[PDB]
Amino acid sequence: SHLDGTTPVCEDIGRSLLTYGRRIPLAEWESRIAEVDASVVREICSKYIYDQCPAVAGYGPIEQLPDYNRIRSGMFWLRF
Amino acid sequence: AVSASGKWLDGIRKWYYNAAGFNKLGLMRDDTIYEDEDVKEAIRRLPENLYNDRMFRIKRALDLNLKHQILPKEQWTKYEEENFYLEPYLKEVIRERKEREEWAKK
Amino acid sequence: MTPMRKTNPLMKLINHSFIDLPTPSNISAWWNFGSLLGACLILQITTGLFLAMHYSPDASTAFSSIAHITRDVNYGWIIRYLHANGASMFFICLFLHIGRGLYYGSFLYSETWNIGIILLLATMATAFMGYVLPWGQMSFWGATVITNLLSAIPYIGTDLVQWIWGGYSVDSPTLTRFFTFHFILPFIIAALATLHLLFLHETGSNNPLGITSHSDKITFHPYYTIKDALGLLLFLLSLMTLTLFSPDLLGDPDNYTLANPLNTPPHIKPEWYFLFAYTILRSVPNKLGGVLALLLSILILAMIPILHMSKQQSMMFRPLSQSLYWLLAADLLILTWIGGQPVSYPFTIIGQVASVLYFTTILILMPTISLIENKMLKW
Amino acid sequence: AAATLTSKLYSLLFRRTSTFALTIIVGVMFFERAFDQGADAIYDHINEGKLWKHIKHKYENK
Amino acid sequence: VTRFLGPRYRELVKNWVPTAYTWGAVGAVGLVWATDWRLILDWVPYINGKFK
Ligand SMILES: COC1=C(OC)C(=O)C(C/C=C(/C)CC/C=C(\C)CC/C=C(\C)CC/C=C(\C)CC/C=C(/C)CC/C=C(\C)CC/C=C(\C)CC/C=C(/C)CC/C=C(\C)CCC=C(C)C)=C(C)C1=O
Ligand SMILES: COC1=C(OC)C(=O)C(C/C=C(\C)CC/C=C(/C)CC/C=C(\C)CC/C=C(\C)CC/C=C(/C)CC/C=C(\C)CC/C=C(/C)CC/C=C(\C)CC/C=C(\C)CCC=C(C)C)=C(C)C1=O
Ligand SMILES: COC1=C(OC)C(=O)C(C/C=C(\C)CC/C=C(/C)CC/C=C(\C)CC/C=C(\C)CC/C=C(\C)CC/C=C(\C)CC/C=C(\C)CC/C=C(\C)CC/C=C(\C)CCC=C(C)C)=C(C)C1=O
Ligand SMILES: CCCCCCCCCCCCCCCCC[C@@H](O)O[C@H](CO[C@H](O)CCCCCCCCCCCCCCC)COP(=O)(O)OCC[N+](C)(C)C
Ligand code: HEM
Ligand code: HEM
Repeated sequence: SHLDGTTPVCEDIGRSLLTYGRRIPLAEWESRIAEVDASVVREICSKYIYDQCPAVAGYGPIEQLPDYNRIRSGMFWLRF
Repeated sequence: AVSASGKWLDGIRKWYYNAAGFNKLGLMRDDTIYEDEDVKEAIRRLPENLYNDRMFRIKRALDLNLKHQILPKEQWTKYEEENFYLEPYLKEVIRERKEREEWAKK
Repeated sequence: MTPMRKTNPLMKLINHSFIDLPTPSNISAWWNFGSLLGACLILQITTGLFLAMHYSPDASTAFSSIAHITRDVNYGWIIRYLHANGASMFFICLFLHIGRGLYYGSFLYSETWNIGIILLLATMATAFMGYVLPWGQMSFWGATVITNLLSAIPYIGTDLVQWIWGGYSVDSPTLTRFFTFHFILPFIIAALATLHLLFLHETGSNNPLGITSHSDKITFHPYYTIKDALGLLLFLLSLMTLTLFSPDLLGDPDNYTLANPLNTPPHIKPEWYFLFAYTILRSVPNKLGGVLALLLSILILAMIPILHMSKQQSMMFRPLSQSLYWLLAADLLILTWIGGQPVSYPFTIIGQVASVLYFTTILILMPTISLIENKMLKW
Repeated sequence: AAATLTSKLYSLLFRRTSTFALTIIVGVMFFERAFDQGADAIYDHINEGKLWKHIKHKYENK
Repeated sequence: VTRFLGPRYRELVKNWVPTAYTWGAVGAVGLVWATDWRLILDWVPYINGKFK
């Protein structure tokens, strides 16, 4: 749906040629997506999300925002 | 005792101001007062800019005391530059309270 | 789904009381002695509980049972010394708890400050009755003297001393009666300790500067749980060193002899934590007057909030008040030292001077200096 | 600075808390054995020749 | 109970099985350690020495 229209198509060509050096076709995208499985998602999410130090930004009434230590302690599970 | 001891009296007053270290944390004299109902009412009347500055100074002073440090001498508060911004509001509040009590006893 | 700790009834109280109540970020180690006191209370119960499984409250078998616990019962000796030395650590923390309030102005929290006074009086009662349980030479005579000092009450004294005794002397009925009171009282103290926290929680804790800290509050759990854990480790270090190396330094020998009714030891003295009061009563020439002094004193602690006339809560910015505070602390040290010395001309005059100096400091000197300090700042 | 050693310890035994707890239990079991044995040896050394263990041989089976 | 069945509740059990085994192992070792159970402990290469 995003590729609908001329302008989005041109943007994809330019950004891909400066990013990958090529333009990944839709067929390739579908093939890579089909390879995804629940187990694959678990491993990748664990690789990047679990027990990693986050970066936080807050602009407003933020008196209730939990301190970094509490935020950092919520990135893992004591049950796991 | 005019122009012969008032300058001497100012001297002892300055000595006590330095003995009290709240200047070393950047705190002004008025910020240090105990906050009772009268003080709370007075603070309510302060303009926004004065109130915001007072809040930041208190926050910074708490932060410094947490670390067990003090400001550099260059940033200490002086005994000839301090403003008594809170005095007018406290004075008016006390006067109003006394008036109410005086009327209320008769 | 929201966290269950904000919906379960039992978890709401735990979350409010421990996990998430805002606290000042800058509170120093002085604010760590309150949690230790309760921990010590907990420690004092369990140890005593096990001792109660073997102690026999009778005039004859009380001393024998203690010897049996120390030698035959497995690990009985260590339990007894933890109980004995934990008492002293409790009072040390208690005095430091009170001292912090006087210096940083915590007494302004009237409701919380008044409840504290009751906890102190109850604690002293528990400790005094416990010291009678060993039924040694010092225990028998300590109770005898500290009880005969109610015959000065105008007209009911003599009637209200035999009633406490359960007889015309101090014998087994007193021992059993004190045993029950010793057991029960600490649990009441535990309940009162929950009223202390409750009245505190509705206003929040104080900070060393004396200024309100709403701008820089912090969740209690991570920061202060580990900080209080560190304090507990240090407290355990002190307690174990006392028990495991020199258990009996802080006790008074001659308590290891069977109580002899017809043998007055040459030098009767209370326990180290009670000495300060003993000298305040031994100095006043009148027997009734000495009791009125020991009481009027403890209660000046209740009068401190009235005598306060400074315009600053914390004595941190009050250098002259600091000098008086340390002077008063030195006076208490002198009173303690005199308490342990025999009656004689030099100690008596020193004790008399210390007593008057103690009182006049609290009453006149402190208010007057606060007024002068206020005048100096041009309030 | 055995950064690789710490990296291996984390990736295998600390990433999941279940393994974290298991290592703790085995470690304390081994630690108490070693700690007790070493401490008792030190105590015996400082008090050589006085403990009954050091003089019982003169009376046992004798 | 009938709602607990289905293709996915089976999957959830499968994922958590490794964690369940580890927690069970932790408890078993902890119990043995706390109780100083000679029966199992006698087959430990180094700990057995404690026993005289
Ligand atoms: C040298 O030999 C000596 C020693 O060594 C050996 C000693 O050890 C001692 C020390 C004595 C030691 C043992 C014996 C003394 C024992 C006692 C005095 C006490 C007798 C009692 C005990 C066993 C029983 C203890 C009582 C208990 C549990 C009952 C209390 C039970 C409760 C739940 C508590 C409930 C209270 C509730 C609801 C009230 C709630 C409110 C409050 C605190 C709020 C405060 C309210 C107020 C009015 C006060 C506020 C005031 C204000 C503004 C005015 C200011 C006040 C002024 C005064 C100015 C002595 C004397 C001695 O000689
Ligand atoms: C600085 O910031 C902080 C704050 O400000 C933000 C705070 O506010 C606080 C919170 C304040 C504190 C702790 C301070 C104190 C305040 C408190 C609320 C808590 C008050 C304390 C108490 C009531 C005391 C609590 C308890 C204590 C010591 C325990 C006593 C009672 C018990 C149950 C304990 C257990 C004893 C046990 C089990 C006995 C041991 C024996 C066991 C195995 C053998 C037992 C055997 C049996 C019963 C056998 C029975 C057999 C039977 C019937 C036979 C059956 C036979 C059959 C055949 C069926 C903190 C810490 C803080 O840091
Ligand atoms: C049907 O609808 C309803 C509901 O649902 C809709 C409800 O929910 C409720 C809710 C309420 C309830 C059910 C009510 C009950 C609720 C509960 C949880 C039950 C709780 C029960 C309790 C705490 C028990 C209360 C009793 C207790 C602990 C015991 C009380 C007594 C004492 C400690 C002893 C007091 C003193 C006594 C006898 C005096 C004798 C002793 C002395 C003078 C002391 C002697 C001296 C000494 C210690 C010496 C001290 C001094 C010394 C040494 C020296 C002093 C100095 C000198 C110088 C000498 C209701 C009513 C209801 O209807
Ligand atoms: C009974 C009387 C007890 C008295 C105790 C007195 C204690 C006095 C001294 C107080 C010391 C306070 C500090 C003690 C712990 C310090 C470390 C602690 O604060 O850290 C926390 C400790 O948390 C726990 O470690 C979490 C795991 C739970 C481990 C439980 C081990 C239980 C062992 C004993 C089991 C016994 C079983 C017996 C069965 C019969 C969080 O660690 P963290 O680094 O942030 O977790 C990250 C998790 N990762 C690694 C997976 C990413
Ligand atoms: C005897 C057992 C006692 C226990 C278990 C206890 C417990 C506590 C605790 C946990 C706190 C908060 C944390 C802290 O201040 O360290 C506190 C605060 C306080 N305690 Fe106690 N207390 C006891 C006795 C006393 C006594 C005898 C007094 C006498 C004055 C007292 C007066 C106060 C005051 C005024 C505060 C407020 C502190 C503040 O606002 O910063 N308490 N208590
Ligand atoms: C704050 C709480 C407590 C304090 C301050 C306290 C204090 C004392 C003291 C100072 C002694 C004298 C011990 C000695 O001189 O050797 C003692 C003895 C004793 N107390 Fe405690 N106690 C407390 C709680 C308890 C509890 C809860 C129990 C029982 C449930 C208990 C039971 C005993 C027993 C059995 C003795 C006799 C031990 C002996 O003779 O050495 N105590 N207590």
